[PDB]
Order: sequence, then structure tokens, then C-alpha cells
Amino acid sequence: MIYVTFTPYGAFGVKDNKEVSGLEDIEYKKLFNEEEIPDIMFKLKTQPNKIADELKEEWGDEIKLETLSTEPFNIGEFLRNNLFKVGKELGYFNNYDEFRKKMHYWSTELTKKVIKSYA
Ligand code: NA
Repeated sequence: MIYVTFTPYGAFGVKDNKEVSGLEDIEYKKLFNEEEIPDIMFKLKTQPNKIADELKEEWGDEIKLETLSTEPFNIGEFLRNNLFKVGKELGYFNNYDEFRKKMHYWSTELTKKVIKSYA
């Protein structure tokens, strides 16, 4: 059973909700290229079960998404508290100003898609 959290820049999984200190403790990593980030934020938001079946195929195990759980996962707490630092380590953000500007753009693009979804 793989427990998965998504950030804007990736999907990250660990078997059996194990504790996570660092990226070395993360067993499954799918990184997203920046041009698809908002599209994938919107698909997570509107068809999470489809996202889950896709990961089940790609990673080879049943999948629990954190967005479909009432209790946060160890992996989710780690990524939320280290969202900038892990994204810098992965090459998405060179500094905090960039992180801020990128997160803003992605969120704005996601909103645009959500507004459109409402006719
Ligand atoms: Na560890």
C-alpha cells in the first residue's frame, strides 16, 4: 500500500506511511514538468480516483492519496513543512522569491481552470 502526497511539482509515495526525514526516505517520486503543473493540480482536484488508478498502474501497488484521507500522512507533513527546500533540491526554485512567484503563477493558472470548469 503506497501513501501519496502531491505538491505542485511532484507526487511522492512511501509504502505503509513510513516516517520521512528526507528525499532518501521517499520510495516513489514522480516529478512534473512545469508547463503541466496547473493541469495536474486541476486533475487532482477534480478526478483524484483517476489519478490514483494511474499511479496504481505506474508504481505497481494500491494507492492511498492524502487528499482522500482525513488524517495527514508522515510524507504529507514532511512535504508541507519543507515545500520550498525540497523543491529547491529538485531544481524548481532557485530562491525564495522565485518560489513565491512560481507558486503564485501555478495557483492563478489552477484558478483559471476551476473558474472555466464552472461554465
Ligand atoms: Na528516516
